[PDB]
Amino acid sequence: EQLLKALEFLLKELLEKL
Repeated sequence: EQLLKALEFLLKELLEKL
């Protein structure tokens, strides 16, 4: 659903900073 896809994208962006 949209919420899951939003979370996946946001967490991916946060992970890229590690």
